[PDB]
Amino acid sequence: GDDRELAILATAENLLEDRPLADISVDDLAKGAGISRPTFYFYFPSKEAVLLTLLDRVVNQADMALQTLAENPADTDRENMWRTGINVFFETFGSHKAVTRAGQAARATSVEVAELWSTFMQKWIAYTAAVIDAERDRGAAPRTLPAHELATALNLMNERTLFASFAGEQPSVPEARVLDTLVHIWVTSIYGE
Amino acid sequence: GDDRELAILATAENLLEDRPLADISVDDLAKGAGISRPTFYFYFPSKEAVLLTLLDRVVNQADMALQTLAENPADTDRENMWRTGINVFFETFGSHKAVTRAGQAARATSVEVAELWSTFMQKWIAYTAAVIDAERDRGAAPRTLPAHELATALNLMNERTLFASFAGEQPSVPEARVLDTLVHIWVTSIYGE
Ligand SMILES: Nc1ccccc1Nc1ccc2c(c1)OCO2
Ligand SMILES: Nc1ccccc1Nc1ccc2c(c1)OCO2
Repeated sequence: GDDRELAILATAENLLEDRPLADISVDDLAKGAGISRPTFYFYFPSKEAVLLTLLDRVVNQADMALQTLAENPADTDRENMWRTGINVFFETFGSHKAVTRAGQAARATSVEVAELWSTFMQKWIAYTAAVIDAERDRGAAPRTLPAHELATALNLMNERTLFASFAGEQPSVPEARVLDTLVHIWVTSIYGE
Repeated sequence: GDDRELAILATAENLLEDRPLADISVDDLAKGAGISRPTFYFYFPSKEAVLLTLLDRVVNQADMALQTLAENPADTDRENMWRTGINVFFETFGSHKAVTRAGQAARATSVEVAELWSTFMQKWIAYTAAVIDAERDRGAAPRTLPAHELATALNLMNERTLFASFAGEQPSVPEARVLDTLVHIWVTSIYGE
């Protein structure tokens, strides 16, 4: 049943908080989920497919929250609008730091994980660019850089900066400061002449 | 002699243009350098030490060029000053795309490579922050974000964006557009109120 599959995923996420995926065996996942190794292979072909599934759930959680925001504009200024949107990624991925860090490392080694991340980044960049274009059309932002190129760089900044903060990398922006830092750069670069 | 060592490094850089380091054997490096496998081990303990040495030369090339710029201000406006500096990284790493891509992937697997990159990033962020602080002290830039946090995010943006462009990743900014894109974001976020 789905319960055994969910047990595997819950075990994987918890074990990923203490060691990398290269330090997790299929027997570890089976044992923590209360199943045998052959039973595990009925639900997943590999431990990498387990991570892929975990990462897919996290990215779709962030995507669905962003869609929710897009359909219900909040009644605030332009700065808070961008902050509320960037915060979706801050909170969703910040609530799944182990899966986030694991998925970032797997991008090099897994074509499926690299394609998953690329597909969602393309979608989020396209939406960012559409909002910038709307702001220009209504006269609220100046026509400076091509909107899509600007949106690409800003989203890549968020990816790199958020993930450095969550991993505690050196250098990084402190996690308590990263939202204000990113919002400042987005707002000045989108609305500055 | 150094000639054999330089032959190994030249062979490694050329072979890294067609396949990753995990597809390069020590016998490949020895053969292309005109030496035997035991002779190779006299100069390097592993193929990863060869990449580490290649990456060290590239990062020191960029660092030394930036130092040169810092000691000889160019007589231009503020925008061109930032552009000339960002261009150091664009041109140095863009001239060594295979070593750059290899070194980025090795950051996950090599503590020495991760420490090398972290040390130089900290240095470049500190210098960026010092320039921002000077611009504020002279009244040319507003006192908005903490200069060091702003400098951290902007340098992480450049790292991620430049390397996506050089690797041809999807999404990325076209290489012919990435300098203008980065300069716009730096200048608006440093001087915008
Ligand atoms: N302005 C706005 C309007 C409606 C929904 C979200 C936003 N902000 C937003 C959007 C997409 C984003 C992002 C922020 O950061 C990454 O992608
Ligand atoms: N304004 C300025 C003055 C003197 C030298 C360089 C710059 N620009 C600069 C500096 C450091 C950088 C950078 C640009 O990008 C990465 O690190």
